[PDB]
Amino acid sequence: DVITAIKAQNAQVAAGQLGGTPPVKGQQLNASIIAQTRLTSTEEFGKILL
Amino acid sequence: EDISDYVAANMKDAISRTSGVGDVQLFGSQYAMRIWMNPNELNKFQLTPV
Amino acid sequence: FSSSRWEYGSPRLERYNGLPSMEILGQAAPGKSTGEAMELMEQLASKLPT
Amino acid sequence: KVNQDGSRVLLRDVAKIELGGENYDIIAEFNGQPASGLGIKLATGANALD
Repeated sequence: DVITAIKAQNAQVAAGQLGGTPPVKGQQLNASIIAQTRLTSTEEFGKILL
Repeated sequence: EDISDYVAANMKDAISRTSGVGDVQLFGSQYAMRIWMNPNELNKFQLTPV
Repeated sequence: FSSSRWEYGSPRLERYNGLPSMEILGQAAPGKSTGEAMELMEQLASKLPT
Repeated sequence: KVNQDGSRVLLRDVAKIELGGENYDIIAEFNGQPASGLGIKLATGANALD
């Protein structure tokens, strides 16, 4: 349960984009979406809920 | 979309695997079975992209 | 939950250069050799389906 | 799925299904006319004109 919850919280995921590849004719802005990011410190690892 | 598929499904394979070609950057992409989901016709049946 | 059917299929599929291709092995003739044995064979395939 | 009713749900319903284009990033115009191309990049110490 320690292991399973570790990779569940300490994860880097690749999400899509606002105004993607096949767009709607008239799309103005194109931006990438960031969801989860890899935990960088000892404090952030301490806050991993089980 | 129709051309770039054909040029890959008839021509590109014979090039990339011939006389001393480093890499063939083709202009487009070959076909794929694209499944364009709808979140509302997806919410209606209690379904998920998963 | 299953259906049982007898159906024809190939036990040995072969492909030449990424394209599906069946091989045919032949001869020259007791008289002529290669130069004509290959030449007549060149357009026996040219005078059939696209 | 099938529901507790008998009504069948199949991809066609939930998602629009079209054939083609694995990615929609690069498109080419030959004099404005829609076209695909084959861009060959050289190896390292190859044979150029040959």
